[PDB]
Amino acid sequence: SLFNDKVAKLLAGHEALLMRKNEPVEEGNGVITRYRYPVLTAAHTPVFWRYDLNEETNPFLMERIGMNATLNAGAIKWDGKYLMLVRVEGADRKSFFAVAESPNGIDNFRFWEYPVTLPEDVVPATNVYDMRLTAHEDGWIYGIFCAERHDDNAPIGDLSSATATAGIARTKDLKNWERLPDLKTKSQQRNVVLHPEFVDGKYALYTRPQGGGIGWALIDDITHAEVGEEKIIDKRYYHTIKEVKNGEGPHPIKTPQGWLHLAHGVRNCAAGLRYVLYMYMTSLDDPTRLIASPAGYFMAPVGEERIGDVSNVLFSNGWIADDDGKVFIYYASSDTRMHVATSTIERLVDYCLHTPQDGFSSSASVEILKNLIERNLRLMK
Amino acid sequence: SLFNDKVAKLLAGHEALLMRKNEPVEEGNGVITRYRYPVLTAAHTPVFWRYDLNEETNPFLMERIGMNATLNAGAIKWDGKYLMLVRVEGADRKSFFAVAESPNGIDNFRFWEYPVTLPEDVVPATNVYDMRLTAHEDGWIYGIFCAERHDDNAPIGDLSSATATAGIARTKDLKNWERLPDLKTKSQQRNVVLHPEFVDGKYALYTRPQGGGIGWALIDDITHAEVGEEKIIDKRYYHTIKEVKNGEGPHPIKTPQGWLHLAHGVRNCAAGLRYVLYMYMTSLDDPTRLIASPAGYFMAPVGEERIGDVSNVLFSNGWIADDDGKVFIYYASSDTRMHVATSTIERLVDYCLHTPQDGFSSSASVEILKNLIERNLRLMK
Amino acid sequence: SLFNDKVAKLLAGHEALLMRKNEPVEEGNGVITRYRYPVLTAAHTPVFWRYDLNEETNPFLMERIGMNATLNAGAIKWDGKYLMLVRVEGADRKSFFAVAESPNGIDNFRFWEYPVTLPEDVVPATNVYDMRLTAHEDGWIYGIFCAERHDDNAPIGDLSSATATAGIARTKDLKNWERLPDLKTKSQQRNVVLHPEFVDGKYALYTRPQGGGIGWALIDDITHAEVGEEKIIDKRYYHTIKEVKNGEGPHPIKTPQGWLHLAHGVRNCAAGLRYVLYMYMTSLDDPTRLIASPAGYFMAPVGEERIGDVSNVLFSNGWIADDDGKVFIYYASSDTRMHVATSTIERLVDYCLHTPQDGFSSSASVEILKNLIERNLRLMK
Amino acid sequence: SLFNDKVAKLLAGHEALLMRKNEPVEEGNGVITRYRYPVLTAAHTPVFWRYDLNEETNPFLMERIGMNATLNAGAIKWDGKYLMLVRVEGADRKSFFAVAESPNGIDNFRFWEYPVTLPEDVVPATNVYDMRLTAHEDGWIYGIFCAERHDDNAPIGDLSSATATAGIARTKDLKNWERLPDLKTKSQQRNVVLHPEFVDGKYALYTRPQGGGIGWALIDDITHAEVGEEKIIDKRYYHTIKEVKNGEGPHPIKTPQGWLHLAHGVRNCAAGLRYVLYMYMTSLDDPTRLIASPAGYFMAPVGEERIGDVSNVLFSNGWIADDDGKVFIYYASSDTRMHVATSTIERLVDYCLHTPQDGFSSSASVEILKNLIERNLRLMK
Amino acid sequence: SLFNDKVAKLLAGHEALLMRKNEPVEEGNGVITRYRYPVLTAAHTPVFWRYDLNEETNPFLMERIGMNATLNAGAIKWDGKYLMLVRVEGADRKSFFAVAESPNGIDNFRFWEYPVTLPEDVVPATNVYDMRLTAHEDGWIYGIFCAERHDDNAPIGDLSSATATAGIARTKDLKNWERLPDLKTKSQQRNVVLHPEFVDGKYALYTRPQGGGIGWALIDDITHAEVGEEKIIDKRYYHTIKEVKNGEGPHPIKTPQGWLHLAHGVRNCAAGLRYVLYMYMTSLDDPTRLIASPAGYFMAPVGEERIGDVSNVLFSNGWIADDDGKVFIYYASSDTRMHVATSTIERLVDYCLHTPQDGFSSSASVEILKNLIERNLRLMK
Repeated sequence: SLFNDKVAKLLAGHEALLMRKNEPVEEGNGVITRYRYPVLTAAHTPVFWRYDLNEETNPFLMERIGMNATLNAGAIKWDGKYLMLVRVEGADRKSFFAVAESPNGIDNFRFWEYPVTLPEDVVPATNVYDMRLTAHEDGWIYGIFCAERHDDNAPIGDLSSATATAGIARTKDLKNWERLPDLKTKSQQRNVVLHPEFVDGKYALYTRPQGGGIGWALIDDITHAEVGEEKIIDKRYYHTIKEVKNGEGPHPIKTPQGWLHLAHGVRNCAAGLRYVLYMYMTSLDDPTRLIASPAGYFMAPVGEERIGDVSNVLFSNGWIADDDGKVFIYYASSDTRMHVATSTIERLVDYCLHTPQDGFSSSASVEILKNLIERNLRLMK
Repeated sequence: SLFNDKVAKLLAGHEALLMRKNEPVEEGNGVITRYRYPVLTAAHTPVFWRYDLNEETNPFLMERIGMNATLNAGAIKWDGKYLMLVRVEGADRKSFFAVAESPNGIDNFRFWEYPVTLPEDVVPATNVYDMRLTAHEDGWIYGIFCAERHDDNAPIGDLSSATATAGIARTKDLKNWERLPDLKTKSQQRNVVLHPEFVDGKYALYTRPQGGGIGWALIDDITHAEVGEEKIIDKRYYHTIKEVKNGEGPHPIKTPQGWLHLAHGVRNCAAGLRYVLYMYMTSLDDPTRLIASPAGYFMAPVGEERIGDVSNVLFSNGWIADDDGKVFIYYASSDTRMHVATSTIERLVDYCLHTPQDGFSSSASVEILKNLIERNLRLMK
Repeated sequence: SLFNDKVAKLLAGHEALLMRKNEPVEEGNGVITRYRYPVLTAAHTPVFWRYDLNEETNPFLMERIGMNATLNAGAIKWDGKYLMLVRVEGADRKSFFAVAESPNGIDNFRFWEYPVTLPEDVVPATNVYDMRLTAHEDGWIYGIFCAERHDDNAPIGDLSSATATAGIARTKDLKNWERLPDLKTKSQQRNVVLHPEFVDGKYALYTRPQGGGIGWALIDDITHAEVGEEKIIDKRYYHTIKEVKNGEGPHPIKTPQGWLHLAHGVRNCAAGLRYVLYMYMTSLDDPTRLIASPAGYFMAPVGEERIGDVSNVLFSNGWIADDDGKVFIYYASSDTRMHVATSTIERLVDYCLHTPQDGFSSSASVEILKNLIERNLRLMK
Repeated sequence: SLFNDKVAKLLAGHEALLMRKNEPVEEGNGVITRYRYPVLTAAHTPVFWRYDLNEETNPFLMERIGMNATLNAGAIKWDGKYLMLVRVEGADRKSFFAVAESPNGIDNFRFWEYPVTLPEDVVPATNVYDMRLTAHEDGWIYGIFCAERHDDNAPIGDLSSATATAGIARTKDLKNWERLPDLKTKSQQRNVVLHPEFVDGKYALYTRPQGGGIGWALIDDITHAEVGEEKIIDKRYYHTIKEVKNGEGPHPIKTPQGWLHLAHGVRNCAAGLRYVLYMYMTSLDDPTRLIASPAGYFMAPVGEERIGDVSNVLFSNGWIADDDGKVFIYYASSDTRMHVATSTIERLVDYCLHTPQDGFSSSASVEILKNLIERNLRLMK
Repeated sequence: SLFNDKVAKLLAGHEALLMRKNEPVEEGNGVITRYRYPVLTAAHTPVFWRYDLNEETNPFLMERIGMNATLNAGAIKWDGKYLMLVRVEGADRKSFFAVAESPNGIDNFRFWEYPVTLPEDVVPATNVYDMRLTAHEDGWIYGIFCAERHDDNAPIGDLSSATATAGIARTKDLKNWERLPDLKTKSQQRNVVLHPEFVDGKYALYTRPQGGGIGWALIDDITHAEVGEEKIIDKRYYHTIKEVKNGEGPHPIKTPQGWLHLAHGVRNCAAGLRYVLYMYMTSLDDPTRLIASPAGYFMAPVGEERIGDVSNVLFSNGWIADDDGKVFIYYASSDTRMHVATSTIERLVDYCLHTPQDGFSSSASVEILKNLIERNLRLMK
């Protein structure tokens, strides 16, 4: 029948998209390798999420639930597979979480048939987004996320003012989730991330109070989490890529040289807010102590990445490092699609350690550059 | 001569562009079909609008009047032809109206040789734009549009503050237009649209006071139009595609199931304001009563649509429904170019009736999705 | 070795990019001709600016200093060569100046091996940008630029508020620069440009106080420059391409018909600020007196130009006119890359003189258009 | 499992290829419409024809039986479907027959899971090819094909000299085939085709003895087929597209205006033999009598059709005419792949009836052309 | 200097071409992997082979010696590099030999600055071509090639009749070559190839007398080479890919399973002669005894390979097998350009051993196919 042929074609076209082999982009900077195709787009959501496949109830075979974007995803290496904890935004402008898994980490990501069911905390949330997964040494996988609500105290007709808390859930299977109480805090918090080890026998959170920058907060009890003392670890600075805002991405990776961090930085321009990624390192002995601050951005929007629902944005709240040192960086572009970039622990550490630090002025930048040119011209002689 | 050959080539290249056959995009959602090419761009304006073709007065053969964009167009089925009432914006940043006609509704749109001459109302307007055409049962074609003026009461050096009224003109031929008095109103009005039938023996306007949403106002005399009582029909809602603003597009289409509406909704993001299209239905018995509110957006910017003078925008103030049920939706992208999308009355009604309503939260969205997945997995067994 | 082969390939790929022949875009308006490729991108900076080429110190061969953009460039015809004074922005978000030279003016631009070393004035600057070069009749080449500093008087956590002065440097070789004192002024100044001739035996600056528009200021002593009397030459106007801001681009070109100017104009839209280029002419007898104001924009973003770090922007602070009348216009798109467009003095003068002036309303625009259509239809008879 | 993922990708890529929607080629001559994609290629053969899918016996997952080409196909409308009787050539250079079916006639052709099993005649054949299907009024489907054997008369070392008979098989289901005795004949026969009606109560064959052209032979008993008298119906002519050889393609279509034929014509050139398609018509009253001989070729190799294993060839032995007059022409290009072209009975009859006949010389061709030009120029005034 | 810039651009474009990274073709049959780009083309010859770079003697900078094709190349692993012994054909239609080397075997092949100087034998040759290199156990590298001369027996006016001998040269450095006497033989020989081991204490040649197929001849003294007894190892067969001619390609690779051979097979068609590659294996114990004859062709012209000076041809006289079993197959397409395809010894042996043998008829091919289908469908259940 015409209907059944149409359903067959949707399924076949979908499988072809899902199985497409990704290819590295040859042109790169030696630090990261980009890939030709996104790892996930709205079109990667299953056909049976969007269409009602029953001819009786959907004779025109049209989509009943539109999917708009797949973005800002957490990530975890899980039972030999590479998993994203995807933020999926529907046509209805709400986001929900959904696991997608790949055997190799650069392609063939497929969504689990059901997305994530996340119980509400005592106060219901309107939107939830941007989950960072942490396999904590206490044996749980934590998901720390943003739970946003309308600010019910706003001028009449203001339907845009919102508040947001750090949501905390934990799971041992990524299917059955327990919702712990939202983080208690004096300042608004976003980009809250769980450090994977106890510090002074306490849970440690990366925070972003709103604000000096990315903060560090020790938490006695994750099941009754409340920020007391808060210490800024990485600061915003005038005329850097992290002038207006910054925030931790995924939880850092432990290396013999220190904690390796991936964050985002914001500045304002004539087109709005511009988001790029940057890296920094902190000490193993004292994770609150910066030991590497390479200048500038680590990644910024290139090509297709520049354009989407919220253009001029790269964002990451997920990456995976394999035992062999290979690193898979999962980053959204323009709040619309997910990409992968690959590097190694050794390369990322070298990049952090030997990219000159920002001296904070045109003159300082020129002098660092002139020094490198001078060394190179001597060599090329 | 070299000059005459150059003129010949401009004309021939122009005819080739105008006559290009459009092709549907195969990949779609079953609700609407997009097309490969815009129906109108600035390059579609006639050569004799832009160049002085006289070698005596333009020996270099350069354009004397630049055309920048063709956008937010009204539409009407007219004497067997498919017509857009185009908003054409010159290089000078002023807009004017111009009729363009096509024999088939998806391509070969050509501008009438002269654009629209629209008399001023008592108070002259600086810019006029976004006309909605209504073949009213009183036998006139009305054009309701935005007439914008500088707010002559602004801080010194403020050359941006403006006010805008609903302009009302009517015609029986689309060439000779009578300008009626601007709509009198307490609130600023934009996106004002004439309903094509008398209601309680009065003219009925869709309004957008600035604001709760899209309003309904009965008008005793269209030749002395003044808003008295105003009733909101479709509301803005927090964390939907219509959070910050919304507005009626073209006048709705009457179906046996009710009035079928096309509107735009706005939200703010890091890149500015984001405009998408959405649909809703109201009752035949009481056009002020909503009977269908499918969740989310109906159309959002895809691909080339995402980019233009005002990126991240879809807008529509025109569509045509033929007697056979075929619907032609004329929509601008990014304030730069006009596109067509096609559907049918039956499909648009089904989309409005069976796309689940927005339950207004991530949890609600997940539950609707999980229900559809469950039905589908059972079927696919 | 693998390393040496990798270095060889970087160098060879770089030379191939640098030597690529540009091609004109056939489709144009008869005023300017665009070209297929940018004249400069971040990828045009030398390999030895970005990589440490020593295997001992960079065994992974990764970039040590990222280059982000090449934009808003000055320009000068210099010893038979076509030179841009490029604003180069590093990954660190600081800009510095660098000379790039081409034998033909449309391609094969190559950076001088070292960028520009510019001494600080008494008060150090954080960022310097957008230099306009003027070969003044006093025998110096002046560079007038923007020197930006953080406004150290801002609310706590405000790391974005800044001030900016007009920096003044001069040189006779473009390598050794003398820094004169920053321009003293009551209003903030940007887009300050040196007129190439003494006027009433004084230095003359184009200014942009922040503001009525582009101003004119006579300066007794360029080595102790201070604005006293200031006169607006070209005004901002409501609902034009220069509504919110405007500013002089490069210094004007002298023609027998008057001074030929290139400027930028800004308006606000839903996507942010939109920058286009426009032209005007002033009198030889009195350079403060406008004699030509063609309506609208001269150039606006087309295609690839629309997208970049700061989208929806064209900017120019440099052009070259050869003795034969050929004009090379160097313009940035989207704060990301440099382009060239070509015309002639005769064509640019004709464009300024015979593009109708803006009558400032939709009605006025329609009437000018209807007049041209009428002339053309008569001719085409 | 890497292997299982690999098999899954093979099947998925194959289904995507099979299901691809064909699209009409816009540019045409008003007689036939070509399509963007072939209807069949070697890649269309089932994955399970080529690969051993068992990891135990094929751990490297390589092809065990290469498929080289899908060409010269018969065709039949069968149980509401559009069927090709494909000549499939393996890498081993032998051809075999296989049914492929499509729901619509222009795409989604899929091979039946098993190819055709054809019993040998008394003398076994080395290669069998080019089957023409005829649903005869006697209630059988006949396939008349070429059965080729090495020539025993050949000298030692001559492994190329071959002979061919017309094979005759019949079936009621296209799965179980009865092989009747090879056509007995004094001359070598190829391109033998069964007319679908008895004529004078006898079976009628189109023949091609080798040679005046396409012949007509009445046969008393198809189960003991032997040509006696043969009449030439369509002749070869010096300096036409059918100079060296010609041959009937599929059996002709009956129209109210006569029998509509499709054939191939051959000429020799510097690159070898060049094959094109041509048409002619014969009388209903006397199918041996020509009633239309449009000049020249009907179709010749265009674009991708020009190249293959045997370049510069179009060949057809299959077409389908639906009740509504729509015609689907299945033609191979360059002995490599199968294409479809569409027309209607009315258009094909008009083409045959009103394309001027070949007057056989440059001067005659010029006179026909000048007469048409004269008519058109008079019209265009 | 315009000239010097032009020379610099020639060298830069050439280095870019030479250094281009090759990429594997994704779609393959599991036996061999093709690559996106040729390894060599006429354009790969050094700029200084073609242009006179002296402005005094070549002021227009045009080519003084055109290069037409790079084809039928021998190959050898040499001092850790991958070398082709290229047949380079000039515009003058003579071929000569030239070494080209690559660090990796799939790209970055570069010609040695001088081509091969090969001393004539007693009777000078007009053209020399198609060299097979054999690193023989006697410690020499032999090149056995074709040496062609005009046939003196030809009639006046016949300038095409030619004769060919097997040329024999040897070297220890691929620069200084010793020419041994041409192979003495009763029949014309071509595709003569030296086996790399003594057999019964004698040199062993693969021969192709003209003709039963590929022959085997033991030679006492390679410095006075004369064929006595010849045994045919691989035969031509009617209606296979090796019907008209066949010939050994490069010398075979020794594997634990036997000698692995690569050869070419020829058949005639309407477009001329069609050349494909095929494989066979012979016994280690007795290299004259066939132990594997996979049916059909191993590789045939695909895509761009189909077209060139002599279309419809693949040809190979060179391949390299590394210690790790990786195999690089160097094959010309259409006598015009050189390609690489990769496999492994294990895969090639499996291909030869488990591709069913040719049963020599359509019915046999069908039976082999139906057996595989049956196995797969049972599996797929």
